[PDB]
Amino acid sequence: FVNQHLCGSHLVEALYLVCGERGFFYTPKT
Amino acid sequence: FVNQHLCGSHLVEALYLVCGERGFFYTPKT
Amino acid sequence: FVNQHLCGSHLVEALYLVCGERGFFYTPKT
Amino acid sequence: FVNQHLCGSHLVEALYLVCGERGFFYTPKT
Amino acid sequence: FVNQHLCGSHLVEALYLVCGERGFFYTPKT
Amino acid sequence: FVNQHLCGSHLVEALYLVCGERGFFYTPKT
Amino acid sequence: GIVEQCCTSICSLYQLENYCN
Amino acid sequence: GIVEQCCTSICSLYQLENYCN
Amino acid sequence: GIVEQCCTSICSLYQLENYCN
Amino acid sequence: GIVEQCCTSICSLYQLENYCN
Amino acid sequence: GIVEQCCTSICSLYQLENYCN
Amino acid sequence: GIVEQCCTSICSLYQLENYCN
Ligand SMILES: [Cl-]
Ligand SMILES: [Cl-]
Ligand SMILES: [Zn+2]
Ligand SMILES: [Zn+2]
Repeated sequence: FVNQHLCGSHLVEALYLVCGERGFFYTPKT
Repeated sequence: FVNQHLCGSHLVEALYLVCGERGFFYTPKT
Repeated sequence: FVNQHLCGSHLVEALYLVCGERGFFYTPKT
Repeated sequence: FVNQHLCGSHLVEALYLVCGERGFFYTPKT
Repeated sequence: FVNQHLCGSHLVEALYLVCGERGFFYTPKT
Repeated sequence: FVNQHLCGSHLVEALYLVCGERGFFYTPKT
Repeated sequence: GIVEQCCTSICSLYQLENYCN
Repeated sequence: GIVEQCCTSICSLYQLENYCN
Repeated sequence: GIVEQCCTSICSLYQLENYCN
Repeated sequence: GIVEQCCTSICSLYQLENYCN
Repeated sequence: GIVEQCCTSICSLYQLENYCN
Repeated sequence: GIVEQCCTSICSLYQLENYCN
């Protein structure tokens, strides 16, 4: 895998991919 | 607004939209 | 709901979500 | 080019691509 | 068709649309 | 990580994520 | 949960807030 | 309309222009 | 308009809702 | 190929690398 | 190349079509 | 955090994997 530059919903996308069935928590600063 | 079917990566897009800076948990196991 | 920062196709995305069955008109300047 | 099945948020992505700055109507009621 | 400004995965998106069944090769510089 | 079903534009998103700057071939004919 | 409410079944934008932190 | 032409059935990029303003 | 405003500043779901048919 | 491995069937992130250049 | 050109300037669907297999 | 770091610098899939439930 290569390193990522992920902004906005593309982060949640990558998170979705990575986590799949477990899901994830999306937690930004402020 | 509306109710649509929101599945998978589209679900988390929608959560991203709605929640934004509050952030969210995507917990498909429930 | 929180306020959005939406550029390019992410606008049409948000519009799709928001409008669902009614759909919408995407109308940029020039 | 091609013909594929274009549904929902993918349809409006594609419209976004094709139409762009002309903009478009997504009118699922027809 | 109008001209596009496509960055990151939005390129691969447009490529997917355009190429459909043939698919495509995504080949960035470095 | 996980195994999910990755179809169509989502497949090429995922390839984009995984491969990135290596790039990839999407060859649905195989 | 969310997948049943929102994907299997249908859900509103307001329901999707249920899953905000 | 577009959903029948493009989702239910299949459509070309040129057809999708039908829905440009 | 809506397009530029979401992208240059910010944008409420409620404003976007003006753009539903 | 990839569509059978990844869409029809299921696949891992590591398998998707199979399709990197 | 195509990648940078779409993202640094602009990019026709017709140029992208060179990248179909 | 992860959010800003992916967007302001860069971001490994392995770091993102810390954010799975
Ligand atoms: Cl889908
Ligand atoms: Cl963007
Ligand atoms: Zn989809
Ligand atoms: Zn984007």
